[PDB]
Amino acid sequence: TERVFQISFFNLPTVHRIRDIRSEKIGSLLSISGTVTRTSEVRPELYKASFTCDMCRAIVDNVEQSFKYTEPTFCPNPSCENRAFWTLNVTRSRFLDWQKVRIQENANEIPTGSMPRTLDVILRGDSVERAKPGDRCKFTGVEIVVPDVTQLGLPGVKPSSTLDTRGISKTTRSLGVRDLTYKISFLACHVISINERDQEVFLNSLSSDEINELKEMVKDEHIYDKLVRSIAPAVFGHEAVKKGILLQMLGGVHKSTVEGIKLRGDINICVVGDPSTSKSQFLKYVVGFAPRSVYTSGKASSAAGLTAAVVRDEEGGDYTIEAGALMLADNGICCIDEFDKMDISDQVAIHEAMEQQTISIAKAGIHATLNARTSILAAANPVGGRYNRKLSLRGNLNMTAPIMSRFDLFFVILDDCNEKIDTELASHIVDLHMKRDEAIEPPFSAEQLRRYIKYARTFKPILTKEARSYLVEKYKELRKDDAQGFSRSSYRITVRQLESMIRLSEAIARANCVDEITPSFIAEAYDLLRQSIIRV
Amino acid sequence: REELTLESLSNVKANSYSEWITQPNVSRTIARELKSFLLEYTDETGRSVYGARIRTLGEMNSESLEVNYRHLAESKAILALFLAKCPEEMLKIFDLVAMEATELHYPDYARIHSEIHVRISDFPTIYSLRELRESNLSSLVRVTGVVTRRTGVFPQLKYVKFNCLKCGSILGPFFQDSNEEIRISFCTNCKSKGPFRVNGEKTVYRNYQRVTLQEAPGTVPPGRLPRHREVILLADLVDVSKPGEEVEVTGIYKNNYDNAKNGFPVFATIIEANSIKRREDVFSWTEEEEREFRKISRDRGIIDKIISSMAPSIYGHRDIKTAVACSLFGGVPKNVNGKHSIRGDINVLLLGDPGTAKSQILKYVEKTAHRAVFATGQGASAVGLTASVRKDPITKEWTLEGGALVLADKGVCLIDEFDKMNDQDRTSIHEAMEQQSISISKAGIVTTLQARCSIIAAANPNGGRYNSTLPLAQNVSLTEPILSRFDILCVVRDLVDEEADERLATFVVDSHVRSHPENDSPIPQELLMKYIHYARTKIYPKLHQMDMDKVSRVYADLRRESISTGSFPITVRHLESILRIAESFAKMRLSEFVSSYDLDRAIKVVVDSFVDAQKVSVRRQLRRSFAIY
Amino acid sequence: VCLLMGGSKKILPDGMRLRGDINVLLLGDPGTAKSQLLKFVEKVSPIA
Ligand SMILES: Nc1ncnc2c1ncn2[C@@H]1O[C@H](COP(=O)(O)OP(=O)(O)OP(O)(O)=S)[C@@H](O)[C@H]1O
Ligand SMILES: Nc1ncnc2c1ncn2[C@@H]1O[C@H](COP(=O)(O)OP(=O)(O)OP(O)(O)=S)[C@@H](O)[C@H]1O
Ligand SMILES: Nc1ncnc2c1ncn2[C@@H]1O[C@H](COP(=O)(O)OP(=O)(O)OP(O)(O)=S)[C@@H](O)[C@H]1O
Ligand SMILES: Nc1ncnc2c1ncn2[C@@H]1O[C@H](COP(=O)(O)OP(=O)(O)OP(O)(O)=S)[C@@H](O)[C@H]1O
Ligand SMILES: [Mg+2]
Ligand SMILES: [Mg+2]
Ligand SMILES: [Mg+2]
Ligand SMILES: [Zn+2]
Ligand SMILES: [Zn+2]
Repeated sequence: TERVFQISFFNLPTVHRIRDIRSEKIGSLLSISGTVTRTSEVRPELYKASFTCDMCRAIVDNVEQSFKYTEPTFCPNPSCENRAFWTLNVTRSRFLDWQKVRIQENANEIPTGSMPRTLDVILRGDSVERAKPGDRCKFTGVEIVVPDVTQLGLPGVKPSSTLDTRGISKTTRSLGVRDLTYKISFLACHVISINERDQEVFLNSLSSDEINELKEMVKDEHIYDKLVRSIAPAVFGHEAVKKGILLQMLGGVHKSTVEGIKLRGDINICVVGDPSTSKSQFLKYVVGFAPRSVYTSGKASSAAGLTAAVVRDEEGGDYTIEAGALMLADNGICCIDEFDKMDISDQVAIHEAMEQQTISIAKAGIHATLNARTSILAAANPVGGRYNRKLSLRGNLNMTAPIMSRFDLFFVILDDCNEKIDTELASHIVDLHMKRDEAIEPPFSAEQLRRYIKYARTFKPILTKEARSYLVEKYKELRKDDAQGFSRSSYRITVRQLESMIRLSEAIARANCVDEITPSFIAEAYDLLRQSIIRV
Repeated sequence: REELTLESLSNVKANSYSEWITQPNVSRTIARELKSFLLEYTDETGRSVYGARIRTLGEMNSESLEVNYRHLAESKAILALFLAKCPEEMLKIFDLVAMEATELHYPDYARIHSEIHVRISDFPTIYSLRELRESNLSSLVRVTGVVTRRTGVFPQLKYVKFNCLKCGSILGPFFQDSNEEIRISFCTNCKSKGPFRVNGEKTVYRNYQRVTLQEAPGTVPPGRLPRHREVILLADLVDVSKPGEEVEVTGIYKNNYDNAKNGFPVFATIIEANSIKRREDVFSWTEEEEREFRKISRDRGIIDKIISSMAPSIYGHRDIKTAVACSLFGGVPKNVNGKHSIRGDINVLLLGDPGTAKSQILKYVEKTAHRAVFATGQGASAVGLTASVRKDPITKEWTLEGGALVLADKGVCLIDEFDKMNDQDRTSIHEAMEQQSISISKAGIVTTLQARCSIIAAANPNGGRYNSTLPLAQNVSLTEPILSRFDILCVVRDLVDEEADERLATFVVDSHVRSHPENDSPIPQELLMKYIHYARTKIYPKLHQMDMDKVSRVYADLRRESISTGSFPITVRHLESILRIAESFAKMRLSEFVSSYDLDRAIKVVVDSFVDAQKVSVRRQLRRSFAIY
Repeated sequence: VCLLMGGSKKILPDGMRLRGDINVLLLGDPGTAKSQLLKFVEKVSPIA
């Protein structure tokens, strides 16, 4: 019939916060920013309705629906003279695409002591599905008002409207009283965030100078060592943990068997150790650098906050799935600090996602199966608040065995009263306090390091034939090292370690940016895994 | 003028295709031309595919015609385009066309079925539930997804006869469809316009079902939540897609008409399904397949073939696979005179260290077993292991949920984490293994459900690793009463051998190599599954007194070497487990009597399980006491 | 047999009821048929 045109303004001079939204700006162009929490399914919205009159069964079309259901006023045929009786026929109508995004305030915009504010943004036209939960997006559009009947009972004189009863010619109950209570909503004509698996499409849409530096970084010889030195520059001296974090942020490949075992290639890491050993400063570094990374604490989390919940905004309203921490970090990292403090039920809930990389919620009439493809970087404290060197890793941790199995690497960090090490940690802490960023000297800035990781995540590493046999030999060597009699390993070795080794080798191959897994990569993965085990 | 041709059908004199198709001059042309299409189209070999489909429909009394979209598109492209354009006016003309075509071959067919439903298949455009927009409204789409919920089966008005409350007159049939309910205001006998009531007794109804179709979690892009739609199944597709099934729904994408909660005139959408099919009965067999079963059974060494067939991605664990096969085939329940009862199920426990593949041998049993229910001591609570009367908070009505042991009444219950269970689950499992029933007195319901299930449990030792120096009773959390009920105990420990570890790692790296996303004598699975179902359904073996002597002596020997050791009691329960496993061994051979070799194998399995559950000091019975068996 | 029969109940003029039913305990080694004789008693008793 007719093409509907979407004018999409962008690049506004200023960006507003959710709490900077005021009623003076209703029906005006402006830009806001916020973190997406919930997105609606795209739904059809009546744009140009068609109406049939009960008297004159003609068809009046192109009845513009501006913002609400609006019947026409005059019939096409002059004889009918009807205005109030019409029927909407849906096929003969026109519709647009509508999505309602819910956006919370950004974590850096919430004031002191206040709670985050939420706003309902309306995406229309081609901007639907451009925002997904977890992403911080800025929207440009109209600040509008929508009816809000929940303002009943609120203090103040709520506005109301009455029909004018003068000039009406009574003869000697026609109330027509409505409630003019509204709430501020947003109608976005432009969304930008503030499928990449193919390598060539990723390199094609990328600036030439960045290609210059990326290929220089690939041409570098100690690229692995430089990458490790560029991970968490503020932390001093934990290099095995930085190696593990880099490999986790790179990741392996996802492999599905014939019958669908669906082997997962996400490295899960646990960091345990003595107090004040920088364990939470590595989780702090990962969130804020790794894309789609979600940080949470053990005691401030629930099974419905980590996995998806079934919530209800309005009593008498339906139920919805608001996405959990394990889904806002999808294809990313969930940094759970103080894993030990977390309750047993929450641990079982996280176990349900570590086994199948999926979460099943069957509560309230919603039976959805959500997928949670996330790597879990956990920080934990041993029981008693201090690591026991003469006790196994399992005896040190209250963490349940089903959870403990899915962790590929266990980095145990212990502090000691070493004269030189203490003198040098203290110099770094005080120089990190005196200077702000001059005390941090990483080989790569966060920008180009993130670019390199984004590039290296596009590879499918393959191991050559000699790599298979050496993997077998290294697994044999690990098994021989374990159960020796005097080694007394913290946690014992099984075929889960062998799978950990394969995915670690794939991550190392991604780090070196090669599609073939050299046996030296398997050797490096074997060393990294073996040094993680601590002898009792 | 008033009659058109296929060439002139393309030129549309109306604003949209709906008015074009509704136009009678075009409607009769379309009806005639679809009548021609059903008759003439034939396959490249010569077979008239619609001919054979009509004969099958007539010979099976079905009301569904499986019309393809290749044949329509290749033969009459404009009509296939019209069908993809406005599939509501079409599939209404063509359902009549199919009725005429099936009445020509099968006269007097309207008395059986009122109308023939047409199932369009092989639609080219396959959409995703996140890709559906307003441009697909009132059109024919083909989505794919997993079924997540089904809302019963409800009657829906199809041929409504309305009773007049002034005369008592039953007004004739008025066709009601899925758009909206119909109403009648004109009488004939008294011409009243007053209250007119649908007559339920004389009205005709069609089946109606709502199925929630949710995007397959694998296909969802990262960071996005799976999207769902409501699919309406009408009068022939009801109860064909269970929850958890991945299906391809071809249907009409339309608006569910009923706005102020959103502040915008927003409509919900539904997919009225035309044809629903699983994208990819199972345990059923034919006469030829039954003959194949009966012939392959006669081959010697069949028992070992079945044992090796189980778990074909699980390395070694040959005793575990033997026990799994024995439990899968099972024994036979026995009642002496209604006075003494013996279970005919083989309960198998798998006591293993971590990474011993115990879960995988459970998922494989769920793979292969008919009527198999999987439960866990803790974790995903798909089933609760305990029967309860629970009031559903949304549908307002109570439901009596039988436990996981009730659902698998005649099959297998697979429990993972049997070491860790609640006292309620422990009591339920214990009393359903002792009595083979579940007694419940809750919310006014006092009943004893049947739980004649074979239990396969997977446990982890008490502490983390098996201790050979300690007996099995104190190596695991569960205690004497529950361990006694297990016919077979498969104890598997994480060994320290060079060769076994090398070959397990060779197997795992080969499987990893095979599974890469790039191109980088066991009985076949489905044949074995049908074989197991047939053996369970049809084969009820027996013994004869000729094989009494040896068994009695063996029992005595078992006893005397056991009290000399004194570590584990072997009671009459062990003799009755030997008998059950002998029945299972005969069952896997399709035999009707139990041979002495089956008894020898059952004795070997029982003594091996009992010996491997002992201490190293008590294990002598293997080297020099029971080496004869 | 005695338990299934049971003794005769008495209702004394005081209201002192004397019990007639018999309670039998079977303490024994596992596998000694104690449960099977409980199941048979359940089957054979009118109400059990
Ligand atoms: N009944 C349900 N069954 C399955 N999934 C559901 C159900 N309700 C909500 N969801 C999930 O929640 C997501 C949000 O979509 P909607 O429920 O349509 O939107 P919403 O966030 O509830 O917004 P409004 O206010 O209702 S338009 C869906 O895509 C599903 O993943
Ligand atoms: N190797 C290190 N490099 C840099 N800072 C360090 C290092 N070790 C300790 N620190 C500092 O010591 C403090 C450690 O605090 P966290 O990082 O929270 O330690 P933690 O190991 O999480 O402590 P617990 O387990 O929560 S008691 C911070 O001030 C760190 O900056
Ligand atoms: N014999 C084997 N053949 C093949 N894969 C094996 C074998 N033993 C262990 N595995 C693998 O080791 C891993 C162990 O996973 P599961 O089968 O769940 O073990 P499990 O015994 O259930 O472990 P727990 O006790 O629950 S922590 C899987 O990846 C298995 O495929
Ligand atoms: N004397 C017996 N005659 C016949 N069958 C017997 C005899 N003793 C045991 N059985 C059988 O032994 C099996 C198990 O005996 P149970 O009745 O479970 O013993 P139990 O002593 O009650 O065991 P617990 O104490 O409850 S673990 C049953 O199938 C019985 O038929
Ligand atoms: Mg900390
Ligand atoms: Mg398991
Ligand atoms: Mg008993
Ligand atoms: Zn009119
Ligand atoms: Zn009448």
